Formats: sequence, C-alpha cells, structure tokens
Amino acid sequence: VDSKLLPKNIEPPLTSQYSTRHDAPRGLFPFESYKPSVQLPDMAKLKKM
Amino acid sequence: VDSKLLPKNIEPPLTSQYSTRHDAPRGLFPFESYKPSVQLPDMAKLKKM
Amino acid sequence: ALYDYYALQLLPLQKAVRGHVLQFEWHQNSLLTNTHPNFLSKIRNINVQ
Amino acid sequence: LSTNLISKISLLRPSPIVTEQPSAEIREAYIENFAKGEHISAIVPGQSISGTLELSAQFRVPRYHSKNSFQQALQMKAQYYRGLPLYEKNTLLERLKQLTPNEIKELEHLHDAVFVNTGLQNVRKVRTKKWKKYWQYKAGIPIGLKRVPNPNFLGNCNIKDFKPPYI
Repeated sequence: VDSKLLPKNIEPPLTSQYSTRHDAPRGLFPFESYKPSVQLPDMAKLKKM
Repeated sequence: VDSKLLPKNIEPPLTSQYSTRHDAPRGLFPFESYKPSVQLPDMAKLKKM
Repeated sequence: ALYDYYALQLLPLQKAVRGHVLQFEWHQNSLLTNTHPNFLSKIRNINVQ
Repeated sequence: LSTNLISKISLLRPSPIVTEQPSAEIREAYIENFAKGEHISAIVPGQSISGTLELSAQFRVPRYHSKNSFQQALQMKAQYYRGLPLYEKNTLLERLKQLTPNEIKELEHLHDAVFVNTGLQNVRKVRTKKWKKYWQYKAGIPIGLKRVPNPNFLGNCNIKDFKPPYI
C-alpha cells in the first residue's frame, strides 16, 4: 500500500516552522551609545608624509 | 488571549532607533579608537619598524 | 585573495557586533550587589511592640 | 571607467464543507442563555465536516451459496472491478470446478473483506481531502493555498524590531 494512503490521525497540523517574537522585560538589554564605525580608517596622510 | 495596543510614544532625544553618535562615550564596547601620534622621530621609528 | 579581501572587507562590522554583544553580555552581569555594595535594604531596631 | 577596472569594481564590492449552525447570531444567543442554563428554540450542533460513512446499506456479504446448497452438501458429505480483477471465462470455471463447499464460506468472506476494504479506502481518501480543507478554513486561510486589527494580527505586533547601533 502506497504511503499517504495509510490512515493518519485527524489532528491540527504542525506549527513547527512558525516565527515567534519574545516579550523581553525592561532591564534585560543595556543602553547602547557610540555607533561603531564599519568603514576602515584611512592612512593616506601618514604614508604621504 | 486579550491583547492590547500600545498607543503612541512621544520619544525624547537619545531614546530612539538610530539615536547614536560617534561623539558618544564608549563606557562599554571595549574597543577603542586611538589618537595617531605624529612626531618626527616617531615618524622615523614607524618608517623603520 | 578575493575572499581574503572579503574577509578584509567585513571585519570591523564583525567587531562592532562583537562589541555590542559583549556589551549586552556585560549587561547580563547586572546584579545590583556587584555595584554599590552598601545597598542598605531595610532595618528596624527593637520596638516596645 | 576602463574595462580592466569595471570587471573588478563590482567584484570587490557586489553593491458546503462544514455542518455548524451558519447563523452568527443564534450561536451567540445559545451561549448567552447556556451560561444561565436555559434551552433555546433552534438547534445548534458542534462543528464538523459533511458526509456520512454509511456501511451495511452498501456492499454486503455476497450469496455464493444457494438456498439449500449447504444442507444438501451436508447430506452428500461435501484491472480490478471493485477490488478483484475480472477473470477470463474458461480459466476461472475450472478453478471453481476444483473447490469444495467447505471453502465456499471462506471465499464469500474473503471477497467481502476485499469489497469493504476498497469501499473504506476511497471514502478515507475523500475524507482526508475534506479535512485538509476544514483545517484551512478554520485557520483563516481561504482555501487550497471600518476594521481595526488586533495585536495578534500577521504583521501588527507591538514588539517593534529594534535596530543595532552599527546599522
């Protein structure tokens, strides 16, 4: 007998691949200042001198 | 089950997304940005090393 | 070396996330007794009651 | 702008299916009086799908014996249509010239066991095709895939995505 023709349970289908967000409390994450500089520093003046 | 809507946030400055400046103090974020010392004997030392 | 340059392109953004994640990891170390060690909580002397 | 550099610049940087009470005002009045503990005029069933699984008003155990083919045998001391393939005229006739009335009662129940299994297989397939459309209908999906939205809406959360400082 081919599979998926075998008798299966009548249940609510799977919710495994669902995306959840989280309620995090007030003091969990720190306050962040100083945006980091992604850009590399340039040393044209040092090698020019 | 009984979800409510947060109405509206009148945001003061520095309490906002993208409210970060390069001029801010890095209390944490331990990586530093260092002052280039341009002294002419130290220039010769940097050229040699 | 094209992918060395790819590794030499996105390195300080990696250090920026390595700083903010470390900053939040430091935020996890908040206990309020590591900080001010005198937090006077509550006392009461001997009453007539 | 030179073509030795244009190939490398982008290289270095790549940039009728349910059986509930369909009136949406008798179901509410049923619960408004049910909390008090009162019956109502109209009837209300639980939700389900339609369709009846009706056996024994369908394929029966066949009658391969006659009206007296067992007691007279007691005296003389004796490709598929539904589930069985149609046999040829000459090949099956000598096969039924071999068997005994001790095995006719076996054969009747074997063929009934084939018939009931096929008549359950196809209804089971139709029932799965109905339940797969029930569960989609009861979950907001339409089929086969002034309003105000609640916070449990797809895309209307209250937890806004906070951005990192480097972005």
